[PDB]
Amino acid sequence: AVPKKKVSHQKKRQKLYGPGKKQLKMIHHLNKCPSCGHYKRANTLCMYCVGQISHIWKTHTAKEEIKPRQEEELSELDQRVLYPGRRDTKYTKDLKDKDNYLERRVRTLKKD
Amino acid sequence: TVGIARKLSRDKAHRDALLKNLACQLFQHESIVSTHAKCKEASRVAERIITWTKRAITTSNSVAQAELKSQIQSQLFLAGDNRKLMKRLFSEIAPRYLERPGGYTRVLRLEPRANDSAPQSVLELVDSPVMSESHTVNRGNLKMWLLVKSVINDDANQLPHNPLTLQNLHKVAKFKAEAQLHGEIMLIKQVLLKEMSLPYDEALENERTQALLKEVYSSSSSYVMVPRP
RNA sequence: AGAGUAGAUAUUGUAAGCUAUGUUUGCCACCUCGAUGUCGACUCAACAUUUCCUCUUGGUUGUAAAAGCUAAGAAGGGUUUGACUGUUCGUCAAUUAAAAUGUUACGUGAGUUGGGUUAAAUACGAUGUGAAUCAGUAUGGUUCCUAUCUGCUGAAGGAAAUAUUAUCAAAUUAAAUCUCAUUAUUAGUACGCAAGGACCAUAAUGAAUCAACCCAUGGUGUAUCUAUUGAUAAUAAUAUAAUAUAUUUAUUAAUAUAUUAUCUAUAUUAGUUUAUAUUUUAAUUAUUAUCAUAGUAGAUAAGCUAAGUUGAUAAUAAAUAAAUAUUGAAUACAUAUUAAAUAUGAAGUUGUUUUAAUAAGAUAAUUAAUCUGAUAAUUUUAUACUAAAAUUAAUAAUUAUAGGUUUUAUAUAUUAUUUAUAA
RNA sequence: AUAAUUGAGGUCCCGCAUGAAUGACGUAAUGAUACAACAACUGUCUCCCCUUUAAGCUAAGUGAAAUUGAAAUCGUAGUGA
RNA sequence: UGCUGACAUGAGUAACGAAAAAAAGGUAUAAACCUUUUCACCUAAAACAUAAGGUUUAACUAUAAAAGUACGGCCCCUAAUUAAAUUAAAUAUAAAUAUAUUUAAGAUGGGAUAAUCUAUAUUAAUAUUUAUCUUAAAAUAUAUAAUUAUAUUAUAUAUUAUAUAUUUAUAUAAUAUAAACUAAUAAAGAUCAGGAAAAUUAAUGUAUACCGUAAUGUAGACCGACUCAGGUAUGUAAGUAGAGAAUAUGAAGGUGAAUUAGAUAAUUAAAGGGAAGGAACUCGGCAAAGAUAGCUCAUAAGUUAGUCAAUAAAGAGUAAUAAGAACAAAGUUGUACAACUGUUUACU
RNA sequence: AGGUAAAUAAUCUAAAGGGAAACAGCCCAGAUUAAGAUAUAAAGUUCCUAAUAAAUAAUAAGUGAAAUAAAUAUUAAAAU
RNA sequence: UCAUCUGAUUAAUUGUGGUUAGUAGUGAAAGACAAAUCUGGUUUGCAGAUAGCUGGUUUUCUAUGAAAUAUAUGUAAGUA
RNA sequence: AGUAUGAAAAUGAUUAUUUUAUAAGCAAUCAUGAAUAUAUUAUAUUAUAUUAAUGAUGUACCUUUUGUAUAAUGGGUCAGC
Repeated sequence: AVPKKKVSHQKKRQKLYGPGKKQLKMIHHLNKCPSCGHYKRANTLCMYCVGQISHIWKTHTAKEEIKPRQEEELSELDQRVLYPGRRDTKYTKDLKDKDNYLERRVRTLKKD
Repeated sequence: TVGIARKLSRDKAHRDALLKNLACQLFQHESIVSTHAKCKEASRVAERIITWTKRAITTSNSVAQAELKSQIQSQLFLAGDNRKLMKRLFSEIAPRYLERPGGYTRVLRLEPRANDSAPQSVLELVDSPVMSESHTVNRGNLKMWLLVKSVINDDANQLPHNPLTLQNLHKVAKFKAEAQLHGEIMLIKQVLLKEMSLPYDEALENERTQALLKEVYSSSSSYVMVPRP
């Protein structure tokens, strides 16, 4: 149930790193994407090209934003009177800074 | 009960409902991204549904047709955005696949998602129309788009097309009128080139497309095999 | 000594005598006295042999036969299910070839149980002035731990290879395995006054155990099909209504589809809900879905299972234990040798058999327009992850992994009052 | 009563060491109390099998604990606080 | 088992605390955030109102708007009760202080008027519980100087027509639903005998204080060392079912969560099913199994006479004939002991 | 009885070294620091493991070879 | 926690507030409770209680070097 | 819980040297090859240093004890106290 001794430096290290099962393997199965000449996984789509195509689809197949007439044709002063500004909470501010906590996809290296 | 399908870490009732939802989403949005295992199971359902629809369309037996219809109805959630999904299935989706013997979907593997390391895939409908009757482009048929992008890249590099690319193009063609296919390719080029910011001289592009079509369409050792002495 | 008809040594064996043993009741306090494994059960057994049965064999006026009695070798295999009891034990029932005796922290819980003995409540008999007490009896009553090391069970990777690889593999080693019963014949024979009643040996059953398998059988089957109850939410079809196109037509009827909708409002003496009139366009059949433990129920493909199926107890042979002999001196004789020669003889031994581990050896190729592997993809015969194995065809050629499809088949449950074509 | 019963009920009374408000004896009713008997039913068992879900196992993220003289930490016999 | 600090080991291990997810897009950034759509779970609630509590946790700093009538506080008055208070010499006492009396405090309670809106001020005088039965009456059939018949039975409202006043005013008769439930009413059963305490007109006023107000409240916003399956007061609480707030569903609403994705070995938990047996288990039928209306009948022995026994057991009709929601419903008898209903070791 | 009660001697206790396989107490022997030639002690000298060769008996059982198990039986052997 | 079992108009259950506790209240009586637990709470103080008991007690070198007996001891784990 | 500074240790990763995949225990010492490192008198056949070829011998410390490797006791480890 309980360790009888302080496990030594040797014995913890040979346990962890000695076996190949536990080690990380080289990703030999990279290959060139045909659409953009960059690294991608074998039997896998290029995340750049499919992302680009998804973006294209979004730009074309776009549901139009609903702008109400009455709010679109307000005067500036009138709009200010109706819908004044406010102090956002700390939480709200944190939520707003998305680049702090949201990871955009990185581009791979160009294949040789 | 063991081995017939993926369990997907869900109770039976939940699992089936999930699969139905996935099928509905596939029919609505002609491609969808999800986890690999879910996609694989969803394909099985969707394909089955498509075949049933085809059978209903074709069969002379009225009772059979009615039964097929009932089965199709059972296998979908018809509400909200999928109210008129049955109609779409009969009129829009299933008529694409009348000549095609199975294989209506394609699950294309993606790079696994970063937060979770979950293997990610794209379940999508085969031979989805890239251009509707309105002057727009349609969401779906990712593989075709990728192929055309690869072709464009090859043209830019002034390289020959890869054998695999040609094979893929041939596969795409098999259930496609040649002129229609060409027109689709041209349409894809217009969007793709602009996105990538390469110049679109139209006549030259058309000629290239034609050349690509021609080679696709017109079909043309270490050990020796010797009889026993 | 004494039994044992007649005889101490067939079997019996006092008192004393000499040992062994290291199981028990002690005795000692030498271990820790932060060793419950708290004494019994269950799970699991391992080991001894001081043999219960089973195999071999001596004696047995107390071996006719059969039962036995007794002793030798022998541990290969096997050695039980209940009633009561906390029980070990025992009695008892029914069995079995037999129901051995132990050791293993009175084998076994960081594996279980917790009934007993066991703290706090408690009462009973007895004791004490009393608090309380008791080898008493009794109801009740809390146990933990994710394994670090060793060990064991499997499984990989690395590796040094009498130096490659693919593959085929032997000696061996590590294990396993090893039975037993009953009836039948031999035979109512031997044997006996009958009454009984065989050895040797062999076959057939079975038993126990192990192993494999899913064709059938049974099971399960949150695959699936059918049946059914209660609410609910759909889709469709139609009726209706309205908006938007189209359009017969002349904005508007109409025609067509598309969408959207099926409300709502007011009575009926406080409120609520329902009911009906009122208001309004405010719809009546197909088919679904979810929930109700898979909602419940009848079936049920595969798979896996055991109630099922199949196989097996691994010969022959080698030397042997005990035991039974031949010739034969030393030692005229005699003596199976603790002389030389010469023989038999065991469920034991060595082998055999089977499983796994290894890799002597073998055939084959050798820098690759196609060398051997590995990563990657699709999976399964295989599986925790791995490992193993199938496939990665698309080429003039020749191979289908999976899904899908398709065909046949199965399931479900209706069905000839049918299915489809005439003309 | 069971095939067979150290339990149970009835009964007997050399009452080790019962006995009358520390109340005696006997009923009905009640009891999550205790013991025993019957029926019914069962995966408790003969004998386990199958299936569902949550883990367990693998990948990604975050990330404990008791313990620990130092450890290059096998078997057996003997040995020795 | 020294103390403080730092850092190790176990170990990248166990665990990530009841759970339903999908997609598409925000956003060529999202398992985890927002939006839309589908699916699901809660629904006498995971809903809507609230009380208490609290790092304001909120739909936030440009912030939780009150003269009063279904607003509370404040305020007036008290209960339990409290009080360096109170009363030559209130009484008693090592001191502290204590007691008795007064007096001031003390809400969990009492407290004026009001939508045809309402006016609190100053001054002068002078209700423990519990029931709503019966009977009788009014009414529709019978039948039409009947018997039956079954329902009606105190209240609240609009309408119509009057009638009285002159289109208000009020009376008067006239028609007008089932089920709940509610408030004012009345009359009424028992023993366990059911709080306290704060004028009247009339005259004259009354330019309306302060304070709570978010959200959270069966919980991630209080108590539990944690965003902790514990604890936490109140009224509501679609419909359809039913005796019912039981049980099913769930319109609307509100959720889907600080772990996911695969996988589903052995193994454990939580379930479902099981051939032939049928308690052989075992300390012991522990656990599991077992329900032939739930309604209406019918219901023994015994006995303290109490359908106690008894919801008896069995049996019956309504339903059902192969079966085909949930939920209540789980046999009988002997013995010991205790009469009973209760209480007790909050954590053996 | 590794018992217990003293007596006596020694060691241990508080003593490192050599021997007795290992070894608190037995057999030797007492470390001041070295060193390592010369005597040795106890104990040993086939190997492991420093170091040997002989005589003479007797044993045949591996008795035995650093932890001697008995009454008794048998077969021998001497002697009287 | 779940499954189950039990009371469920009463010796019922609970909200707001008050009273009684550290020689000490409350207790349908169990040493039960009095703020995660009492044969008597907690804090502070006495106070460095007291410990014939247990543990700890730190550099070096040098020289000598014990005893575990007798006696007495409310003494035999101590002390003379 | 001052301000600097900080090659203090424990501890993490990495590399370099060197050893290690037929060898079994306080992990050291001694013996002894070997490899490497540095060296301004290595003249060298040198020196030193680092280092688990290799062989021998070697039962942690402390407390407490008639007596401990002890499976009696205390300590995870370092720094401060």
